[PDB]
Amino acid sequence: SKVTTVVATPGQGPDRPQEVSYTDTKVIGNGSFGVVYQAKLCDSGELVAIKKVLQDKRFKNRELQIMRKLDHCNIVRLRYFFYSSKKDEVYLNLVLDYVPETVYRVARHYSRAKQTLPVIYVKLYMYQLFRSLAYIHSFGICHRDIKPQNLLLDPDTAVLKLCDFGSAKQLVRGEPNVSYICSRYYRAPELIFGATDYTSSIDVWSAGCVLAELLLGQPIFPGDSGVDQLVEIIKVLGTPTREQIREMNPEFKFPQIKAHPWTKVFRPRTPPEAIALCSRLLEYTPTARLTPLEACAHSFFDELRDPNVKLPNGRDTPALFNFTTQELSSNPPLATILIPPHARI
Amino acid sequence: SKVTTVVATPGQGPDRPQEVSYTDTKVIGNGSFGVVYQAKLCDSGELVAIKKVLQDKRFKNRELQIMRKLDHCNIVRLRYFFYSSGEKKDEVYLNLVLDYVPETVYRVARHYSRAKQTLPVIYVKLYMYQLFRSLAYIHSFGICHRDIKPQNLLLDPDTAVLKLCDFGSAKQLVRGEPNVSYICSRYYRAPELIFGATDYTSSIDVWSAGCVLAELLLGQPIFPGDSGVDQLVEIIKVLGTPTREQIREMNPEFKFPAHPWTKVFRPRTPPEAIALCSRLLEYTPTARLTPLEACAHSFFDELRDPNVKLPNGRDTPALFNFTTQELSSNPPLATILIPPHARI
Ligand SMILES: COc1ccc(CNC(=O)Nc2ncc([N+](=O)[O-])s2)cc1
Ligand SMILES: COc1ccc(CNC(=O)Nc2ncc([N+](=O)[O-])s2)cc1
Repeated sequence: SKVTTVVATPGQGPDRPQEVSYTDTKVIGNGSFGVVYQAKLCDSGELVAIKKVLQDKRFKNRELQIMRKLDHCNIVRLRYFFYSSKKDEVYLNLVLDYVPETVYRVARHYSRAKQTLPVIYVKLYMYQLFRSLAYIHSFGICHRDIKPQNLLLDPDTAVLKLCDFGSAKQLVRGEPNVSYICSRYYRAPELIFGATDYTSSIDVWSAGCVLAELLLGQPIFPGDSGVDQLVEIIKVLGTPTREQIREMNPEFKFPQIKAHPWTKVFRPRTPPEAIALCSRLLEYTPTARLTPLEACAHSFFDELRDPNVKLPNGRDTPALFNFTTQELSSNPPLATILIPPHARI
Repeated sequence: SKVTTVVATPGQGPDRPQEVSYTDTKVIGNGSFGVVYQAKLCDSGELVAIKKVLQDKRFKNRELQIMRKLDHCNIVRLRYFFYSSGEKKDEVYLNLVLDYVPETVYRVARHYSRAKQTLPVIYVKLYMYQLFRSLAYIHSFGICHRDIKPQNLLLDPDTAVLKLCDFGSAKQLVRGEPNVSYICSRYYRAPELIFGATDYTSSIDVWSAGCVLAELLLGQPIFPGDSGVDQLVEIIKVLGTPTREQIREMNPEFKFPAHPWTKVFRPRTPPEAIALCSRLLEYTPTARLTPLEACAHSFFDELRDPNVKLPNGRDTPALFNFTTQELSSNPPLATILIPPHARI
């Protein structure tokens, strides 16, 4: 069909634009900040995603600037970017790697089939999500919108890639940040309470909500309003001590409810390690939550470090131990756990 | 079948306990706060709703205290209230016996939406008008509902009567006193709440009502979004970017990267309906119409017509028996609100 040719700038390396042609354009999803398309590169035949957002000439696009700096196996790669044109309006086009599925779509499949995602996949997906967070957090960048829809999945290789950096921002201690980011169901308590001094740990809470959801087969803290969502949290974590509330946001009345034993939250067959990890991610006190790197090192992921592990389709697991110094910067000693004896010999 | 008899306190008037018996109990809908049941009064066979919530031993229920003060045709009435148990040896439960209403705007609107149809404008007028009366009334006492949404608007299919319910988030707003900004359900939250304001006023209810009006006219929520950011984008598309001063009026803070109003609704949408929406959904809280002013809007002129009738041929509900209390915010408006024929 129609062949579109543009002069695009490579995502990484020096700003040296090159002519790029693509075709077979289709809509993948319509988001508030723009539309995402699927296209095929005439050159290689590779499929790519093109995120198109309205861009005003007076100020640089933050998502673009953040993506040009990222380079990690568990984060969607920015291949190129370019501008296009009703008319007086200019659009920034982000050419990203295209990934077939999302955790949202896959989980929905199981949910509908009255089944739950096999735990091996929960381990694979969550471990990789934590690696992506360890990486961006090492640069002080907080995603701020971790949710199933932003977790891309390749069904064949079991590779997970974090996407949509439209809400991402470098968090600088002392500088206020809007509390209205992050999607409902996945918002950390401090955000619901209106904190503007939150840290990257809000990504860890969101991650914990995703893990819980994959184990449960449905969101763990649903609610149409903040109040409702907080009630669901309280029912599991128990009523927050005024100390913990202080930890979240430096004035409401909540029902005094005693913590619900995490073991009774999930079905009987739920692995003990999964429940334990959840409880260490979903904590009221932000600073008490595990860091992404610490989560990766958790016992729940031990099976991934077993030399004989294989994917259900018979293929070998994706790369899981190619850690860089940057990625391990928050706690280098964890390398002795994260990189097993058999890895990268 | 099973008959339950309890001794309850009247919702209003002297505290003369009354023996109440009901049967055929069934869940109407659960909810973070408390479960709501449907039950039938033994003698009269009349149906009622029973809202059961855990009784907090330290303080008295705020919903109860507020409900005991209300008496209005467009607000569900608290007939009685009593205590008991229901789940586990200790915890006490507060039971609010309320008037039962057949439908909700949520349920009715969904039926039309599924059939790709929209509620006839005459009903939109009647429902929204009664909603605004209920707000004028509670606001006259300084009480803000804080959770106006289709699910909390009860409807009687036959009489076209609308009643506001669920005062679980309602609160007396006092100038100078902070209030949590995490109340109100997604889609219906005023911009100032999204921005985290804690000094908001009863006008957040007007914004929510505006969202319901727009939704009934459109066939779907007007400002959808899974995050506050997304919601703000939808709002910006319609209202345009907020001036830095408008931002100041909303929340005494970052950035944002095109639908007028006459391009939002279907072709034959009444002009007055669009005008009303634009005056309810304003960034500057103080710029929004008050509930009483909304009732007086031209969109509701047809309701003041002497010959107006419901589609089923019945007369409309009583729409002009305003009390001094209801008009207190602006007595002079009664010259518009009360039609000539109503003064005969
Ligand atoms: C039928 O259209 C589709 C096709 C694929 C999907 C799920 N697959 C995807 O969303 N893949 C994506 N890759 C990269 C993205 N990005 O924005 O950076 S989105 C959903 C709908
Ligand atoms: C099938 O059970 C039902 C029956 C009716 C409905 C809709 N009708 C209602 O909810 N009516 C209500 N009346 C009073 C209420 N209150 O809380 O004060 S809720 C929903 C479910």
